[PDB]
Amino acid sequence: ACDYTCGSNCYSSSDVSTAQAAGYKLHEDGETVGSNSYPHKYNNYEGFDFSVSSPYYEWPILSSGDVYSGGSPGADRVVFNENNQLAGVITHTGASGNNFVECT
Ligand SMILES: Nc1nc2c(ncn2[C@@H]2O[C@H](CO)[C@@H](OP(=O)(O)O)[C@H]2O)c(=O)[nH]1
Ligand SMILES: [Ca+2]
Repeated sequence: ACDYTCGSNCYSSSDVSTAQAAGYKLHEDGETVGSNSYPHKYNNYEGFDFSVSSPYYEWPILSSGDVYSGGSPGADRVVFNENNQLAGVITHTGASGNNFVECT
């Protein structure tokens, strides 16, 4: 069973922890990767009711299982905060335009 399901993409808790660790490391070092500069601030315009405090940062999680290093980030993202706490897993899949919906 999937711990998080983003459209057709299936992720386990370890998939998320691994992606999150990479994104947080970059955040701590003040570095970014890719043309859209990840990780970067996630404003939560969608208004998700996250259990942890802001600020939030978004970082791509790939269905291939690899850690994001550049190029297309796909539709999925892990959202973490300043204390490296997982806020949630979100996706562009099933959402209009560049909006997000939560992975179930
Ligand atoms: N939909 C949405 N986009 C956000 C939010 N906060 C920041 N963004 C940025 O606006 C764009 C929406 O897809 C993305 O930038 P990026 O394309 O540079 O990665 C995304 O990172 C938010 O809360 N909602
Ligand atoms: Ca996996």
